[PDB]
Amino acid sequence: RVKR
Amino acid sequence: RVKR
Amino acid sequence: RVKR
Amino acid sequence: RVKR
Amino acid sequence: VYQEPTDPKFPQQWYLSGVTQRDLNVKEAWAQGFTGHGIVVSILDDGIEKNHPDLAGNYDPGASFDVNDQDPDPQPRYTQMNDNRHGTRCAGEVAAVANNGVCGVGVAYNARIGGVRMLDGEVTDAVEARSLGLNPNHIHIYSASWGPEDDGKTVDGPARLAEEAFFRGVSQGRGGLGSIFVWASGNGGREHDSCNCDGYTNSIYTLSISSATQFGNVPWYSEACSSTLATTYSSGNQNEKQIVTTDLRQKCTESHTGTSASAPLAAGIIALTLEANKNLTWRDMQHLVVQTSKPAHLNADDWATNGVGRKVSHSYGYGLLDAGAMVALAQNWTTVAPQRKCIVEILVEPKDIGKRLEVRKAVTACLGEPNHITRLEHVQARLTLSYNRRGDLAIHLISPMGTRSTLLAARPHDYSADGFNDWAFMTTHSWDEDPAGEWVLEIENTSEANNYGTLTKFTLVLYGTAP
Amino acid sequence: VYQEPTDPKFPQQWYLSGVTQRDLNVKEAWAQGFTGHGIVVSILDDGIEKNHPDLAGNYDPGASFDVNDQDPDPQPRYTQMNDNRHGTRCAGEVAAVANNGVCGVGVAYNARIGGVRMLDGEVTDAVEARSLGLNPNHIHIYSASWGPEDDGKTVDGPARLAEEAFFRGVSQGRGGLGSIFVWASGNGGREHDSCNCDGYTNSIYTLSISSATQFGNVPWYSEACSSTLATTYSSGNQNEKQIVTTDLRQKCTESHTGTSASAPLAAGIIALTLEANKNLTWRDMQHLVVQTSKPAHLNADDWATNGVGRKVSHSYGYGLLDAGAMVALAQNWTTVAPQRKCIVEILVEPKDIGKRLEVRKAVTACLGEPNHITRLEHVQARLTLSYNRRGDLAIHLISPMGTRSTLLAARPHDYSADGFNDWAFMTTHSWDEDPAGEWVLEIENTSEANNYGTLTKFTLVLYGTAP
Amino acid sequence: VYQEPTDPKFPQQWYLSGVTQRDLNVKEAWAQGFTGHGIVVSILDDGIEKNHPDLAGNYDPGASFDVNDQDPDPQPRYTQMNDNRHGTRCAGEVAAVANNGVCGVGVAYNARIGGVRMLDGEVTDAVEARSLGLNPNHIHIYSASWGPEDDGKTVDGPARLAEEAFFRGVSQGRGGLGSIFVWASGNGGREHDSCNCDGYTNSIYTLSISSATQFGNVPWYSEACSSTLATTYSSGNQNEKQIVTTDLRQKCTESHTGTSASAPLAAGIIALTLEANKNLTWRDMQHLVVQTSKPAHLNADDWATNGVGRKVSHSYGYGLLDAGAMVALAQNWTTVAPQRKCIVEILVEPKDIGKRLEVRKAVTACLGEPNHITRLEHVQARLTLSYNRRGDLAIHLISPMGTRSTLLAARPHDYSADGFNDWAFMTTHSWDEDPAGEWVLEIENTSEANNYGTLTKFTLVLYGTAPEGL
Amino acid sequence: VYQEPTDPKFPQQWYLSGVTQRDLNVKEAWAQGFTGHGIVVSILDDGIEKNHPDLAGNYDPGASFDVNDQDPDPQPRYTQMNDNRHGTRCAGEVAAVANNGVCGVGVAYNARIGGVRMLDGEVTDAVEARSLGLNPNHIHIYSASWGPEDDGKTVDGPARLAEEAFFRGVSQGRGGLGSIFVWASGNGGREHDSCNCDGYTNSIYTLSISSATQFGNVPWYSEACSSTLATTYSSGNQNEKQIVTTDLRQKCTESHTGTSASAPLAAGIIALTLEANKNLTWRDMQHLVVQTSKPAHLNADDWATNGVGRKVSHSYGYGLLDAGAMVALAQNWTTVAPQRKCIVEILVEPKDIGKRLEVRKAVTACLGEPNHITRLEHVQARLTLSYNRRGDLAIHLISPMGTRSTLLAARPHDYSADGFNDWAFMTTHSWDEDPAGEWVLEIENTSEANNYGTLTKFTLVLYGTAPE
Ligand SMILES: *[C@@H]1O[C@H](CO[C@H]2O[C@@H](C)[C@@H](O)[C@@H](O)[C@@H]2O)[C@@H](O[C@@H]2O[C@H](CO)[C@@H](O[C@@H]3O[C@H](CO[C@H]4O[C@H](CO)[C@@H](O)[C@H](O)[C@@H]4O[C@@H]4O[C@H](CO)[C@@H](O)[C@H](O)[C@H]4NC(C)=O)[C@@H](O)[C@H](O[C@H]4O[C@H](CO)[C@@H](O[C@@H]5O[C@H](CO)[C@@H](O[C@@H]6O[C@H](CO)[C@H](O)[C@H](O)[C@H]6O)[C@H](O)[C@H]5NC(C)=O)[C@H](O)[C@@H]4O[C@@H]4O[C@H](CO)[C@@H](O[C@@H]5O[C@H](CO)[C@H](O)[C@H](O)[C@H]5O)[C@H](O)[C@H]4NC(C)=O)[C@@H]3O)[C@H](O)[C@H]2NC(C)=O)[C@H](O)[C@H]1NC(C)=O
Ligand SMILES: *[C@@H]1O[C@H](CO)[C@@H](O)[C@H](O)[C@H]1NC(C)=O
Ligand SMILES: [Ca+2]
Ligand SMILES: [Ca+2]
Ligand SMILES: [Ca+2]
Ligand SMILES: [Ca+2]
Ligand SMILES: [Ca+2]
Ligand SMILES: [Ca+2]
Ligand SMILES: [Ca+2]
Ligand SMILES: [Ca+2]
Repeated sequence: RVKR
Repeated sequence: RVKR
Repeated sequence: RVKR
Repeated sequence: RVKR
Repeated sequence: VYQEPTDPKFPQQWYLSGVTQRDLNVKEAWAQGFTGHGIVVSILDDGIEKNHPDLAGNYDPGASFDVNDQDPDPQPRYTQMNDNRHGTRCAGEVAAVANNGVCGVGVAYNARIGGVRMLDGEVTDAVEARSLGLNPNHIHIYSASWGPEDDGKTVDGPARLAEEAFFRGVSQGRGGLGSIFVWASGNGGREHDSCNCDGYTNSIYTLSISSATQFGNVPWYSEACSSTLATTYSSGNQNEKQIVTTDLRQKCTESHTGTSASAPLAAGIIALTLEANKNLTWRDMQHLVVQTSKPAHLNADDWATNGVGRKVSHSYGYGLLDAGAMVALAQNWTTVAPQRKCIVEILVEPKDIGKRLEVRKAVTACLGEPNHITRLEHVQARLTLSYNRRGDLAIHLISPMGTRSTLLAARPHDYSADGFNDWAFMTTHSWDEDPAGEWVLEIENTSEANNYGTLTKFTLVLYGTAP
Repeated sequence: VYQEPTDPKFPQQWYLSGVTQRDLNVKEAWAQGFTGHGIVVSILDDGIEKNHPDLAGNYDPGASFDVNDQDPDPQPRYTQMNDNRHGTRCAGEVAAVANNGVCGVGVAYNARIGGVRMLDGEVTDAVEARSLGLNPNHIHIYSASWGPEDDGKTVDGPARLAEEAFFRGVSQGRGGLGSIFVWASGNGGREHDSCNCDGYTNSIYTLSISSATQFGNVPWYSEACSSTLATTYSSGNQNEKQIVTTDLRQKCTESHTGTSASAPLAAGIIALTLEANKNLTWRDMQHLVVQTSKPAHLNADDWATNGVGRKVSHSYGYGLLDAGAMVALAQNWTTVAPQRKCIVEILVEPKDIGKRLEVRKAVTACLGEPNHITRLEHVQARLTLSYNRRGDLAIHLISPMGTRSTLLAARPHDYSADGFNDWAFMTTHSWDEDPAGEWVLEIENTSEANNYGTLTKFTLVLYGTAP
Repeated sequence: VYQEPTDPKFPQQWYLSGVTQRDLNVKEAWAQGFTGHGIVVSILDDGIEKNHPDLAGNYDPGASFDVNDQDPDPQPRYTQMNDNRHGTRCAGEVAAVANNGVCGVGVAYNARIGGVRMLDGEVTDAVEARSLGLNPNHIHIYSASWGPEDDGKTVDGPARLAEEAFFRGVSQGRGGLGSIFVWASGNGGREHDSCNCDGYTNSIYTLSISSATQFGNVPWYSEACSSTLATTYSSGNQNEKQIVTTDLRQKCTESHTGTSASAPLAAGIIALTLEANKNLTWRDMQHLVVQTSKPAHLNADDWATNGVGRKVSHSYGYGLLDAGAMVALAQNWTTVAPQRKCIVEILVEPKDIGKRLEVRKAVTACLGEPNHITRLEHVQARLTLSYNRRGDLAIHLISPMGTRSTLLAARPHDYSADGFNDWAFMTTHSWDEDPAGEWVLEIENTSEANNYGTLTKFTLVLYGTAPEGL
Repeated sequence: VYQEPTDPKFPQQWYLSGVTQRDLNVKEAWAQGFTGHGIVVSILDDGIEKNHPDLAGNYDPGASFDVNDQDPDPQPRYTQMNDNRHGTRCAGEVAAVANNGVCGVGVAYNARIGGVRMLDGEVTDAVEARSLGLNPNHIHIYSASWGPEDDGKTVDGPARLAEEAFFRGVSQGRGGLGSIFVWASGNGGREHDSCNCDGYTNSIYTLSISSATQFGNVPWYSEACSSTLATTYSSGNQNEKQIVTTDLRQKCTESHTGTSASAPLAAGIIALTLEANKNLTWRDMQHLVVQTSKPAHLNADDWATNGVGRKVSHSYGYGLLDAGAMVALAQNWTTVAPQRKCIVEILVEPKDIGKRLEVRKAVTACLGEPNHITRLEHVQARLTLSYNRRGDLAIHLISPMGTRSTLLAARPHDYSADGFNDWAFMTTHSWDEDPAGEWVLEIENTSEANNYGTLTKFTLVLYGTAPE
């Protein structure tokens, strides 16, 4: 999961 | 799926 | 692996 | 495959 | 004052009214005026012979549909072998017409009965979802006597849309009180099958029902598991009576067998309970079953008392259903507090299963959080593991109050090397216990073979309430 | 008269208010007395600097938690590259304190703001489920600026527990009105990523929000898709202004970028809307966004008018959020009718996609059934297909009223041979249209390559209401 | 004058010597003086009861090891069900001691027998590699009666290290002559399993052996496939005799069954052949089996004559092993010419399988190149395809000389949607044929179901030589 | 008195000989009478301009083939941009004709040179296998200047048939002495690529060769890794000279660059070595390179001395190739003892990586068994692990004698979440050391992100010989  |  |  |  | 059914086969319905006072105690409920009036039940199976002389009177087009043929008529497909008599037999057990001089009577002989033809074809996810979600506000109780193959080799459950249907029905059905899903626990006993490997019976949204023979023994087809909630009588060995009900071609049978006979009988009893109190939620109903089910007279080698003093068995759940007690307790029932859900990740690293593995963890059950639980309802042990011979594994979960639930017993026919992927083994045995304390997971190789594997995830999900 | 914020950087917050009417039109909502009072918002990210001079005043411990370390303190982990500043930046945009002489102000500067630290570690299913379901009755709005890899190659979404959390929150959150989940649509624009391949943004339970540059252009990081609902301003090219907010180490930044800045701004606007009408359900809120959003001044090459006369774009959904209009319509709003769900199996028999495939089907939208729909909300096209080079596919769904939704555009970096397994491409473009009529699914190989594959399942799921 | 074994159970060893002559004809080899002297055989299984009264005399610590416990002692682990008796039973069939008044005798009763305990635990790639490569210069023959699950649903074979072990052993074993790997073809008959889905039996480095019942019928457990090379007698129905051998706990059994009894019997016969000619290469050995095996008195519904006049069956390979003939032809045998390997890409462009697919290609077999082949040995049809229900597929390969090899027959229990990834179906049926000409690959859906899929790669790999002279 | 080449560009070939004694010391080999006579070298690339004025004289049809077109003519496909000039440039470096008044000369200017056209199309497994296994008994040395993409994000190696070809060639090639496969280590330096993620260079069957600039620095394109064996000069920065060779369209270039220029130069030097001793096995050759390569005048920040006193670098292997020394040592070389292979399972019981993981294991190196090893050759650390951000990992292997090999350095562009599946990281740094003792595997997250994963398998495979 990557931060946006 | 099988009847019982 | 199974024996024969 | 790429040439070098 | 009250007069018992005059139907020709009622005397043969030993499980309803028997001078042995070893039955479902329905007569006591009927006498109090509860027979199913105003309650609607639907049989999810291979169809219903709606024109059957003992069903027509209670047939309800609104509780029926043919999902296999995308049509409103649930009439079964007739065959030389009458392969599609399953649904009709179940219908009769729930609401066969009473005092009409035909066959016998159903537990809720004044309830409306419908049928959903959905097993006579490819049973897709969409088909199950449409069946489980048919008329959520007209049908109160759904009775399903089917599930994944009972060969003792399979692990399967509802797919995406069916899973949604279950949750949707439990949340929005019956105007928000929740649809009631009654399920047959399985006939894979001879194969040593475990009903915790059946995602339908293992679901918290369903009341999984097992069977007991006329003489109170564990039927040969019975599957043991910790997710079963209660029991109802059914067929047994060659010397024990069987279930009487409506059969295909407008006939009457006295030889209906298996857990498929148990589920509808339970649906009928639940129908009586609803008439006695139309405002019971899907959870209220499970609470009633847990409190009123009688273990007495049921023979099993595993009756154990849980942390709150109730006797529970992996073969019978909390025991035999008691129509009289159900109806009695329903009338004075205060709907339960809102359902809390406490999710707790147990592992900090992968554990080698090897020959034996024990995982102990102190659980606060979300203390200090909105989902804090002090009185348990359903408990799920979500495991993700790899093993070379699945059937050789035996898994147990022990609650802080010492209740040991067998999440999975050995399945000699299961040779799968696929393990489990986030499979939620569910136990009803710790119902009402305080979850705070140390929980223990036990995984063991019941075989002498040198098997191997790894437990990569163990999530304990606690459902319940706070004061 | 109403007095605008006196904060030093407020003038720099061009998107809240500017000489030009190219803003979120929040000032008009503030003037009407709506600033977030009584509303609680939680940022699901890498933590929140709770003692930040511009956040402390609105900080709410009850809307916070550290799921990564199983502790109540959401303080972020400090590193020299300020890797964990993400959450703090989002918090400030929602509720940075106003008129305190520090930095700028949040959209809902009087709301309470909390943070859930859940991205600084392994983001497991259980972690997401505990985060999404944290204090369902205290937190009104959840803002999530994260999702699966935006490399334009992945297809991923919530797992079992998170999926449950979403539905549970939407059903039971806010005392039954439903939790409001605001999501950032994605930053994979440069990779030609599609947000329909992101199960969080593609979910019907979330309001997926995209971005627009100061000059009203499609940002370079923007991903197009049919599941996006609305847009808010954010960063753009080197000549356009960016977002002003609270940064780690008690600092103030004027360079927050990406869709991560858009989601919290939307959450703030939704917070104002809730103050104006605390009884809005999670669906009511999406209806308000659809009706009040404005396409005006947002440049795109795909603005199309749907069957009910509204302009929609795959880059902006229904357009830019309008705080004033949102708040205005919220006051005179009647909660929508109960949600119906119509499941329709379009094809169960396989079809070769080859170079191009078109599937047409006449749909009655459950006419004559309880789930009959005449006014659409979300539409899911559930596909199961196999293909050799996934990224070469382009999938479109056309509604009976002629609205053509691009379910999937080509993704040049996606070389997967895994296809799709019951993936629910979702479109918001047919909102309010009548679903009765002929639907058309289009699948085409956008490449000159010799690709091949088969569409094995196509289930159309319609959500909506009947008059 | 040759006096046959006096062991108590020798008369019951009908397959070694029978009054009907329907046997492995080993007595003829023994009479010529070949009984295994100087030959070392190792059983790769669950261990060997080295102190067994009928094994101790021939036991060889040097041909033994316990890979499961990383120790030199191969003693099996005793359990109530005698689960680990497999290795001991196989050992006895190869080299049970003769004329010692105990049980019966092994085919090569004067050979040295060892055992490798490697199945009693997790059988990892490293475990298989260490087993296959144990004492390459001391052990001549390896006998392996095991393989992937015989459920008729699986496709599996050696992994990286094991694959290396196989080639390394075949290249460097026995001082460069090559280790000889004998394999049991499989017991998944009842499940309609195919041994071409077993990478061990399907390997060109192993001599895959099948079984035949006492009355010459296809046993109920027998798996059919084109990679099988020869056959040996074994158990059958309730009315047919079984194999006599050494059992756990120093006992003697008359009921050993399955292809597990056939492989060691073949290893014994191969041990006699090696004594007769210690310089045979791993390939020479396969050539001898092909030339001497007898299809006589073996019933099957698929006996077909190949392009060089030999009868071949998917149930028996080239037929029953003949110890006498083996030994006879081995003695003054001329080692075969260097092995050539011709790789030919048949299809680059994908191909829809649908209901039926036929791929025809003219092959020159590397004409004008160093690997030009005019005399075939092993043939691999390397396929990479996707299909929705694998078990419904039936694949055939037809050589230019008209020999039709069934690469894969339908497997009703195989529901996999995984297809095949560069799986090398192998056929021994075109041995010695000239590969030049048109080859034909046939893939068909044997079901009435609407299945679908694509053949994305088909590489034909030909192994063989070129008729020289000097 | 031996007379050096008179070719017009020979003076420009600073790397062959240029005073300064800062070169490959080839002249010394030539003077001893070794120039490649009787040796055959094949270039596996995009084809060879067989009619080139500086190649025609040594062209060998027998060491050539066009696998892309299934034809014997290896002529390159001409295009406006000269895209397929790669093979020809490599050919010239190995055997450009000498004293013919054209361009320069190859290291083995009297050897026969051939070319295999196999890169100009879909490079399938079958294509690589047919190329690697072309004329095993006619071609002595194969030179391959290509490999998986050098973007610093990929992990790829030979497939089934190619893997077989490598082993087959090493076992049966050259009448059993073994084909010699020379490989260019890679040009992904700028992307921080690691050549241990390249199954061709990481293979024990190939001599992976790296580059050094004219001034002895690590080139900007250079990839570091423990599988590299030796180095040869090549291009560098804007101020350093480059390689002189034959170019497409019968031209001559003085600007050939990258590791692609290094591999063929090594092949030429290996050709001279073979003339000096035609009986060297594929392993013998690697031993010669290890013993004679010079680290002197080659700058690097990681020169470390191994357990047997030799200096090794992840940028240069054992150092710069020395033609003179190679040829000298080859002459009286005794072929090495049989190759032993010791397989040891370090763990099959999963272990959490987290921030850092250390696995220590006492190894007896198959003591008491036929594969007992007391003098190492190649060492493989076969790992199977899962991690969320692969490029953040750094893996090290330390031998009992303290030699620390970097199996994998961080690759900032590698965001894969696929981990490694039985990937055999190989190190040549412990060559000749005694493997008995405690080995240590180190896996660490070089990033500050809270990364996670699991090491599920670690198999140490030791290659080498028994005491002597
Ligand atoms: C596998 O292998 C092996 C081996 O290998 C080898 O082989 C060879 C052959 C080659 O091939 C090589 O290369 C290789 O390596 C094998 O084996 C082998 O076999 C063979 C057979 O075939 C053999 O031979 C044979 O032998 C015999 C003898 O025996 C032997 O042995 C013994 C013991 O057991 C001993 O004792 C002896 O001695 C011998 O020995 C030997 O020796 C040798 C020398 O020579 C040596 O070398 C060796 O080592 C040894 N070993 C052993 C074995 O031991 C015999 O018998 C025979 O003979 C016969 O025959 C012949 C021929 O055929 C002949 O001859 C003649 O001779 C003459 C003289 O006399 C001559 O003349 C001469 O010439 C010259 C010219 O140069 C001059 O001119 C002069 O002057 C003159 O004189 C001629 O030429 C010749 N020819 C020819 C062709 O050559 C002889 O003679 C004889 O004959 C006979 O005789 C008899 C008597 O006489 C007769 O009988 C009689 O008859 C009459 C009538 O009239 C009557 O009937 C009576 O009754 C009778 O008795 C007969 O008939 C006859 N016949 C005929 C046929 O003719 C022979 O020699 C060998 O040895 C072997 N080797 C080994 C190593 O072992 C095997 O077989 C195989 N296997 C399989 C798988 O096949
Ligand atoms: C190489 O070995 C051969 C034997 O095959 C021998 O006759 C020859 O003299 C040897 N030459 C060299 C250079 O070692
Ligand atoms: Ca009746
Ligand atoms: Ca079951
Ligand atoms: Ca402020
Ligand atoms: Ca995205
Ligand atoms: Ca004996
Ligand atoms: Ca098999
Ligand atoms: Ca020249
Ligand atoms: Ca590289």
